[PDB]
Amino acid sequence: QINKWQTAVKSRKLKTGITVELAQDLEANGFDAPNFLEDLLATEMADEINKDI
Amino acid sequence: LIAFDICGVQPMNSPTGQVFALRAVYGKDPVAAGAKEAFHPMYGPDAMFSGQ
Repeated sequence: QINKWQTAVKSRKLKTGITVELAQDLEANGFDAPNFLEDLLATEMADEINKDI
Repeated sequence: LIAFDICGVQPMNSPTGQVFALRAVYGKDPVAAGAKEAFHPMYGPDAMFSGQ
């Protein structure tokens, strides 16, 4: 006998929002500001994925 | 415009920068009330400090 196990894909969504002044201060202070933001969200999401799993 | 021909610029590469300055100071303690500046342009030298 062959049965099936199915489910829809569900979504997760995060946002940050960094002002231009903050991005400028991050660059001045040695941080890669555009990558910093992406790492923040990507890391936070990946962590939340691990929590979910 | 008058441009900036009448002032310094020293553009920043970081917000909120700072400027230091050096004063030559005499009287055995560079940081003390009454200590004097050795090369001050208005005030004369202590002409006998190293002498009599």
